[PDB]
Amino acid sequence: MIQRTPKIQVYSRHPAENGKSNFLNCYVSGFHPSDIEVDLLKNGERIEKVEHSDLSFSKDWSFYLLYYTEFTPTEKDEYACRVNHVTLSQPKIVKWDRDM
Amino acid sequence: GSHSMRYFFTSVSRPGRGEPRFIAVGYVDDTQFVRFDSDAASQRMEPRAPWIEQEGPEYWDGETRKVKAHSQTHRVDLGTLRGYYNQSEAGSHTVQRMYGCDVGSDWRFLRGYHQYAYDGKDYIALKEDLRSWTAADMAAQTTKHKWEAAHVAEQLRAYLEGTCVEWLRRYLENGKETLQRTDAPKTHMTHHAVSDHEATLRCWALSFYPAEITLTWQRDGEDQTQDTELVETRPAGDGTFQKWAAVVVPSGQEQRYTCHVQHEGLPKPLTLRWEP
Amino acid sequence: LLWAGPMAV
Ligand code: NA
Repeated sequence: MIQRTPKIQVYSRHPAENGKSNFLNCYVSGFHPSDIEVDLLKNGERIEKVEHSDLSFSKDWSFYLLYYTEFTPTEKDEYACRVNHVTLSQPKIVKWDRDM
Repeated sequence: GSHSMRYFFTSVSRPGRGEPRFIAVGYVDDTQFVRFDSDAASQRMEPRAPWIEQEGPEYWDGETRKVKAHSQTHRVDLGTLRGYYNQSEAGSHTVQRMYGCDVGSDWRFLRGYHQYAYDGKDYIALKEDLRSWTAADMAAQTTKHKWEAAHVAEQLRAYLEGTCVEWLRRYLENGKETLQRTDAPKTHMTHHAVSDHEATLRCWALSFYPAEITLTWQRDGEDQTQDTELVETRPAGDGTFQKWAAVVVPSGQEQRYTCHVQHEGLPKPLTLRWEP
Repeated sequence: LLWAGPMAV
């Protein structure tokens, strides 16, 4: 039984501008086994209208998933990705930095 | 340049919770074109790119027929493997299969492959010559021998060397508008002071296809991994990819640092420099 | 196109 902890990236599809429609992505990669829970958060409350690509994997057999939701960035609002896997002793929350 | 077609299959057992999860997806290069998920509504093999939608009912009925066969095979394998290793019924276990073919720039056959994994680790692989097997351990030698007895490599080889490349060419020609493109990376560089003495330079590659890219930082012409933060290449979700590479530099020495970029879509490798 | 010959382990 090999176990691998997810690598996590939160970023947007397009360069982020205030008040202008975009996609917020959470990319989760390099994990094993495949059961993983992933949420996108807006000011800390979960966003329902999120989509995810079909499970795949790399040459080393670890899995990967993109989750993504349509959104408009604003001054006030704070976006984050919450990930849970059996490798993590508690949910890892990764914040959206515009430059990252 | 070089192209490929690949299918990936994941089978996950569900202790106490009935039938195993089964997922399959097809790719040409870095573009997903088909899928079958056991939890989805359709229980059919479904299009994911627009250029596979134009294949008839004969194709969909057959791929559905065949992916359900793959599904049944992995259903069987999860239980067989559980016995081969004498694992209790309590734990979920994972099986993975990957097979496919590479064609070169003339679209003729370059290589073929077939790997199979259990619990995240090699179980059995077809060797490069497409004619024999490599078995990770004693239980996988059983498999090796069943698959030898029934001469599976000969029939798999024919697939990879024939059917696999014929259909890959078909898909490349049908989806030419999206599959035979290289999008050059859009590069830019950002600057973030840390202190009065150090600063971060980040080199960005955006909107590129395929995903294969190289982003390296150099100092006075020399390789420079020390102090370099490098994210894994990531999907944008519109079919292009993104990446960045960073370095921490002494303030007022920013011009010593160059960012080099290598991509299929670029005539010459790039070289960028934070100019003020 | 998928392969029609997968065999059990
Ligand atoms: Na064989």
